[PDB]
Amino acid sequence: SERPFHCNQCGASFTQKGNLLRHIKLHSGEKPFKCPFCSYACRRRDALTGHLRTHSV
Amino acid sequence: SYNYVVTAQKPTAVNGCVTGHFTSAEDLNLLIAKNTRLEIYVVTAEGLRPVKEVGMYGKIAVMELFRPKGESKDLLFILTAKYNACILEYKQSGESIDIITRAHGNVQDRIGRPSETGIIGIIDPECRMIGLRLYDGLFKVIPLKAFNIRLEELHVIDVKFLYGCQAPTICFVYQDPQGRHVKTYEVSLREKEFNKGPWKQENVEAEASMVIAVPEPFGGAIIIGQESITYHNGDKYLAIAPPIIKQSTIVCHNRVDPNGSRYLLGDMEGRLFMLLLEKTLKDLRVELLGETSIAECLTYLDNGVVFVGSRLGDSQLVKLNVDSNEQGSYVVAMETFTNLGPIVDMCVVDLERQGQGQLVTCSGAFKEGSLRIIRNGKLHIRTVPLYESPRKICYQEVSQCFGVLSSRIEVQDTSGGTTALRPSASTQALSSSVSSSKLFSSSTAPHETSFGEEVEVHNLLIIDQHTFEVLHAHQFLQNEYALSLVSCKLGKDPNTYFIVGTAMVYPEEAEPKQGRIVVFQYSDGKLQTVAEKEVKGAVYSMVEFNGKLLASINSTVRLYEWTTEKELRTECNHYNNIMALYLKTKGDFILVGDLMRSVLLLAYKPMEGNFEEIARDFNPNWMSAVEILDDDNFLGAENAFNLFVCQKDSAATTDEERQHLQEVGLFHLGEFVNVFCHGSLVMPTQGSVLFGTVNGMIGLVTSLSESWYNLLLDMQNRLNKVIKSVGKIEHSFWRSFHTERKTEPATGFIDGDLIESFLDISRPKMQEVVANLQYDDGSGMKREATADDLIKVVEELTRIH
Amino acid sequence: TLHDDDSCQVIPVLPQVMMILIPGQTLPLQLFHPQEVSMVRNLIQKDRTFAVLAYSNVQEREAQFGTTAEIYAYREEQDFGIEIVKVKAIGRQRFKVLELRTQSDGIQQAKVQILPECVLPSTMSAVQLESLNKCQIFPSKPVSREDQCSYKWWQKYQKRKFHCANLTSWPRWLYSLYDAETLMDRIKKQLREWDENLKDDSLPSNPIDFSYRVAACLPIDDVLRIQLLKIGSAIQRLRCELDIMNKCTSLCCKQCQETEITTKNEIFSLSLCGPMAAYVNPHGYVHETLTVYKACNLNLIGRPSTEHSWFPGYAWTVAQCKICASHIGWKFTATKKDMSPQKFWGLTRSALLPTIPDTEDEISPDKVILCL
Ligand SMILES: O=C1CC[C@H](N2Cc3cc(C4CCN(Cc5ccccc5)CC4)ccc3C2=O)C(=O)N1
Ligand SMILES: [Zn+2]
Ligand SMILES: [Zn+2]
Ligand SMILES: [Zn+2]
Repeated sequence: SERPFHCNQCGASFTQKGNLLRHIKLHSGEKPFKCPFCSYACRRRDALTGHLRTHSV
Repeated sequence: SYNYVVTAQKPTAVNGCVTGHFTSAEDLNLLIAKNTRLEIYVVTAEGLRPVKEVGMYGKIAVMELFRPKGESKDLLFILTAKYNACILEYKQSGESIDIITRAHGNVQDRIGRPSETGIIGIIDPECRMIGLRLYDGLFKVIPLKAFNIRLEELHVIDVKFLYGCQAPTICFVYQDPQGRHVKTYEVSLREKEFNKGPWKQENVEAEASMVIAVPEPFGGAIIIGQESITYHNGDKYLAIAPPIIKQSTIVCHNRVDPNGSRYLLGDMEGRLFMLLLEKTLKDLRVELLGETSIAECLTYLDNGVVFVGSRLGDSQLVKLNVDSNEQGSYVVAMETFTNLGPIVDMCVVDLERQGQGQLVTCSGAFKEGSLRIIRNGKLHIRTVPLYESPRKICYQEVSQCFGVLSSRIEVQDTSGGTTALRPSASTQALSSSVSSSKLFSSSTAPHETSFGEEVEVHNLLIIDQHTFEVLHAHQFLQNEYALSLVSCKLGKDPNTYFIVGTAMVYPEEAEPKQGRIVVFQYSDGKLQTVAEKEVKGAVYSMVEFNGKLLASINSTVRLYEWTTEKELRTECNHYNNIMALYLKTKGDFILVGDLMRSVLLLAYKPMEGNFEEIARDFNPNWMSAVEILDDDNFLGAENAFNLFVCQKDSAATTDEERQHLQEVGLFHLGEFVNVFCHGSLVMPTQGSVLFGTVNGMIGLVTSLSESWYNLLLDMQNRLNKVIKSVGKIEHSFWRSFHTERKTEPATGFIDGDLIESFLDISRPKMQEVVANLQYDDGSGMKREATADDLIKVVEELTRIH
Repeated sequence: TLHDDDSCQVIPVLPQVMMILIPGQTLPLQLFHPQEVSMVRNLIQKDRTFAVLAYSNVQEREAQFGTTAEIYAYREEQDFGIEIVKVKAIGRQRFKVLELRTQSDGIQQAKVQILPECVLPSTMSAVQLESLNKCQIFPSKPVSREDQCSYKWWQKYQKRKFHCANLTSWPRWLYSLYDAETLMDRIKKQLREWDENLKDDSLPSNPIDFSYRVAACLPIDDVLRIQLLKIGSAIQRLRCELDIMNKCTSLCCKQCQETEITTKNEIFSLSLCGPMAAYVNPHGYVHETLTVYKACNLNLIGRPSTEHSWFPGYAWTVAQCKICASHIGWKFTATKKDMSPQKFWGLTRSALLPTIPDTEDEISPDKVILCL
């Protein structure tokens, strides 16, 4: 609970390593509407929804 | 591009005037400065004897006469705007009259910051040396090699040579970060350095603007500002504050008597005053003489006659009567000289329906505002005074009348309203009207109006094309500035309408948030308001575009259609990254440009009802007017009294760069162009574009073939060797494209003035020039040039203006 | 030392220097590679000039122009055992990409043509009457806060200097939109809303350097900064900056572009440094950080920390976009009660754009986006 996992860009303190890696990846970008299943990123948030619905089925 | 430019009408604006003994020590001469033209007149009892008019390869900036040590007569000093200097001596050789260049040279330095108060050229009374102030902190001295001296005072207002000193001494007025003060400086040629001035006054009025050194009996210098007129001669100090001067700043002067007892003063508005010395000197006294045209330069002639040099209106010859007239003035105008400048707009009309074409300009400013009717058959001039400021013009044949945007000055009274300064055409209208608009009456805001200063009110005048009488005047709204004007028919409606673009200007709001386009129809002596269309910006320009109206709103270009309901339907639009100020069209193409030479070329695609960006070119420089030559070439004017033509990029092996425009035409005209328009004044060359200037100069530009251009190029180079050049200034140097720091040789433009001068050289000179030139009459036969072939070609080329 | 105009020059290229430099702007740089030193360790003898680039799509490495930089500071050690090397660089002449040589190791050289600085005189030099050249100069300026707060003084100014503009087809107040002194005043009226530092001495009179000082204080895009460098005319540069300061006010997330973060009204200058300044972190990451009073639509990450805080007395907490979770900056919270703003926010520019407010008024929807 002392958060010794700091991000070099923003400074965010995290309590476990693997949580920090999830953070530094969002710093980069590349249309940051990443679908967790397939990894297809989308340029907008509404096109992700239409893309997300093809993913459940 | 291959083009030809020629002067059709010499400049009429008067930028300088001096008197002296130039043709002989006993003869009395009058010298007139007209931009590139210099005139010599002789003072007669009845008036002035015209003698000689010449053209210079330089823009005349300084002109002063002097009498050199052991010389026959007065000699003349001239400095051009391109910093070429020349000294002239009047020469008569029997029947031949010649102006010889006794000495010449250029005084330019590569590095130097031109002073705010411009070029100043002065000569000491002994005629030992010439003083020049071109750049701040430096002072060139010519006793034509010259040397500079350092100046710690970096903001000189005015400086003159002192009378009666041990060595040539200068006294100047400067502004330092602690006020405005006067100072002195002595000159030592043997040292090529400064010596201490005889006196100094640590303070002077905050608006000191004029410095005049009084001759040797008095000595010292006269200092003039808005409120105080002071005299200083070491420890002698006088000061007066007459009331008659606070209305307008003193600007131009002249010495009346060689003993130095009387001076002339003119204001910015045409009032002419006399300075009288009540002589040691006891006191100073000022007297109003009358009202004249706004004077650029003044000269006391003789017999109580004074010459009025005017940039804004006609020059005048006036008498100075000992008694005032019934209106209170001591001055009466004896004779006026036609002045075409300034030219803010013009149009071409074949009034007699003879296929001729007459030139009608909106010229002058303030009470000198006027329309000028130009008739060829050489050029005939008719003057119609308007007594207010003309702006724009267009011709409507069906009504046989002109539309003119006009503006008059009024001052805030104390009665709530405003009062005009003088009677004008807008107050002498047979019929009058003021539009009323709830749409712009909806503007409710604070508007603290001071009550005792100037303001501009704009008006639209309708005037018959025969009598030039004020038929109708329509006054525009408060804070509304009249900008654009066009006359044409729209859509299926066969009625002809006047369309006016306006804008609302408020003193604390820079970008205009508001404007109007108002369509008018003139019927049975009355202007009927047709429609009202509010836009959120200034309506800069409007152009007829094939049955439709193309309009510019700030940086927006909008095309309007004519509804069956007699209204405007917004069809399409094109947004530009620059302010769409200049607007010219031909066919379906659209050229757009800003004030800073940013060019933008569009083409309307009828199949999709919108515009496509064809090309673009930005080159930061002040642009004054632009015009289309043809589909592929366009002509513009850009500061530096300069002209330019840019090409549509023929066959660029670069798809993304076929939208880029090169630079195939550059030319130094020597005049500031305000408006271009297609037309010719008469019944091997292609195209025709007339243009008017601030100095009233008028030229014609037409296109040439590559062969025609190539032929004239070698002829010009040949003629530059044989033509006697004023001050020995090279035509290549004169017409060189010139900014305040750059210089590049001109190309693509033939100086038609220099071409036409071929006919006035002696016949031996002609044969000498034509020799050893390969000739092509067109298509067939390349041979040696014939002395005759050029001449008869040259004449058929002269038959354009 | 500065290279003559249009000169064909060959300049090194510094990798990982990812930004767009505007002439005169100072740049502190954290070095770590020996090659970065290997370039500087020789460059410092003695040129001290490289070439900051202007990448448009750096992932594809799309750059077309840039700004020469002059390394003006360089001195560093290995204190507490860590070999630390930081330099202060400053930009000079703008340039245009021609050829480029990625040498053995990195060593990207830059075959380049210098970009000329285009100076233009006033609008009146042509038409101004030789009789009134004495009347050009005014009885100076009052340098005050009362007849500048009032416009009556400036109206007479606009009236006089363009009195002879009545000889053109265009009236005076148009040239007011091209008067450098007027445009400077229009900016001399907007940043007192933002900063309390004295404009008078701090700003340069010359518009050339004054245009670049405005350009290094506006939180704008990487791409906006680019075509801002294509502008040779300082006048055009001012109008472009101006119309930006008129339209481009409220700032959104550069990545998602669906979340209005803050408005230009919320900007404020904490210190004399300015509202925006370049700050460094302990790992060599440089942040052009803007200071704003209030921001919204952000989530905080982790607990606040005073570690390496750029504003002593405040604890920063990471802030990221509510929608896309991209980094927007930090929330700075005061440690003590006698701290002035207490909660001054603070955003990094590279994720911001003071975008055109697409006004959601059903009567004022879209409008016109003339980026001049
Ligand atoms: O206000 C601001 C905004 C944030 C910005 N920071 C701060 C910052 C610190 C760290 C790490 C460096 C490594 N240590 C290890 C350590 C742990 C405990 C004690 C000492 C050292 C943790 C912080 C990484 C990135 C950033 C970053 O981007 C900045 O400098 N100032
Ligand atoms: Zn992070
Ligand atoms: Zn997906
Ligand atoms: Zn986002």
